[PDB]
Amino acid sequence: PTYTTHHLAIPSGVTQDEFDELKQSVVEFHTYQLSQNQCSSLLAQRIRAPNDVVWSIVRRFDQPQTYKHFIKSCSVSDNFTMAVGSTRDVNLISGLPAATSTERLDILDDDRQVLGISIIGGEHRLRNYRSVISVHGFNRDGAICTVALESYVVDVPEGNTEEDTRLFADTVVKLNLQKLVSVAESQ
Amino acid sequence: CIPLWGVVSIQGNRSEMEDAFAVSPHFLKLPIKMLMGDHEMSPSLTHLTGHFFGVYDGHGGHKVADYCRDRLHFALAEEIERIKDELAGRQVQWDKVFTSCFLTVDGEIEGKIGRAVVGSSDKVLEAVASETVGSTAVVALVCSSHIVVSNCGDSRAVLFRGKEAMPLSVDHKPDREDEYARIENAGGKVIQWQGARVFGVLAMSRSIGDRYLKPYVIPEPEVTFMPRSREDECLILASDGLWDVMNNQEVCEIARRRILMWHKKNGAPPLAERGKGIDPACQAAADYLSMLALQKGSKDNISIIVIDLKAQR
Ligand SMILES: CC1=CC(=O)CC(C)(C)[C@@]1(O)/C=C/C(C)=C\C(=O)O
Ligand SMILES: [Cl-]
Ligand SMILES: [Cl-]
Ligand SMILES: [Cl-]
Ligand SMILES: [Cl-]
Ligand SMILES: [Cl-]
Ligand SMILES: [Cl-]
Ligand SMILES: [Mn+2]
Ligand SMILES: [Mn+2]
Ligand SMILES: [Mn+2]
Ligand SMILES: [Mn+2]
Repeated sequence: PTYTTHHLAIPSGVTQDEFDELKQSVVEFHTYQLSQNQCSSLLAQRIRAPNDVVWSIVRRFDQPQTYKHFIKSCSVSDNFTMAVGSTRDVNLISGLPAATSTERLDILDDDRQVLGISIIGGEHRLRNYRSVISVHGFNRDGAICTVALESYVVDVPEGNTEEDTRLFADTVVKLNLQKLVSVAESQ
Repeated sequence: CIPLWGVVSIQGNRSEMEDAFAVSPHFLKLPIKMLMGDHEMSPSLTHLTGHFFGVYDGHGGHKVADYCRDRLHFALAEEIERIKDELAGRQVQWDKVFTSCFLTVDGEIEGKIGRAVVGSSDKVLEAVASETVGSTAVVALVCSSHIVVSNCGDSRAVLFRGKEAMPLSVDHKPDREDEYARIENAGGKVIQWQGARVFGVLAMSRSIGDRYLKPYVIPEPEVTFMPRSREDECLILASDGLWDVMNNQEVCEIARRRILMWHKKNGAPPLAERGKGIDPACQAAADYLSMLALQKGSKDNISIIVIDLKAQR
């Protein structure tokens, strides 16, 4: 049984002194069991906003459009209590190698500010995608900033390679983290 | 030069309409010093009227394409106003004009160029649509002298001259050898993810908008300055909702045969009323081309401008 090893490499965008603290949550949250012909990656984004308002955005499992790209519309299932086990039907915008996606909210921990979702259907080539977003505050001489960490694991589709899948999956996650920056620093 | 055109722009099996087009007859007064050079033959000929056609295949949303429809031709008119202040070469001169015009528009979409106000004050500075929204553009200027095509993306303009279809633009696809090299010489990557795609996302190498993929996806267009010929039959502008299911040669011939067929059954229409509005025979061919695209199975937005280049038939 193999496992991701993202604790071994300081991800782009974080200081050594921040990773000393972040290296702990990486092994706690952002570590997956690796099945054959799969792949994974870990991304991080410094946000100049308090880790409570960052989390306040990130947790809105029913408004992913607010802090994510490529969403045309998202609908839940009427009776929605934002509880683990919930689902949401997404429609993507045009011009993508994707058109819909069904997502299920697996982790929702307000005590540790960690958000986990597994994609369970839809029309796209990222089968068995699971992602974790954990928010981490910091303080440096009264300057309250946030480091967000997102990882994922996904099956590698037929025809493509691990680095294609990382390069495509990474590209979207960076973009989405880059927007979350702009939205949080705006509040 | 009496402009003869027809248009059909349909949503088809798409849930959203993101194609847009614009026809503007008699729009510009191109100075003759920008087309040919005086020889031994008309002192009264000092300017020459140009008609504008553009098709815009948006992706990710409609607001960039709609903007191109509403703004691109005024952008171009302004750039030709700046060259009327003076202060071969014509090919490069048109190259610059359209390069500037598309760059001006791209910047306004992105929110990096102020957009003019109607109260004559500070030019509004704001992005026109989101970061992920974009749009092709293929644009034609037709005057009695020349045809000038300016292209940015995978919409296409095909000229039917004699019996040979002649594309007036090359599709800006990410797997095109020169574009693949250009996107890597910029630091970008192209991968095969349900088609050649920049970073696995956008299936085109050039566009208007698409801020989030600057400076990989650029708005620099290929421009063709083509002298007209008595054997020119028609000029077609379309989005790829047609070209994906229909060969250039075939499209062009069907257009001609449909125009001819119309004139055979009804003859010509009153010369007084020719010019203002769509030409029935051009309309009938666009109508025929679009219904073929659907029944061949195109599941995309489809937009076609058919332009008859024969003085008479
Ligand atoms: C934009 C898009 C394109 C695809 O091809 C896959 C999928 C449809 C799942 C996706 O919504 C990707 C979502 C990703 C990578 C991450 C997330 O949401 O945390
Ligand atoms: Cl659709
Ligand atoms: Cl839009
Ligand atoms: Cl110039
Ligand atoms: Cl390729
Ligand atoms: Cl026919
Ligand atoms: Cl007929
Ligand atoms: Mn489109
Ligand atoms: Mn651009
Ligand atoms: Mn296509
Ligand atoms: Mn299209």
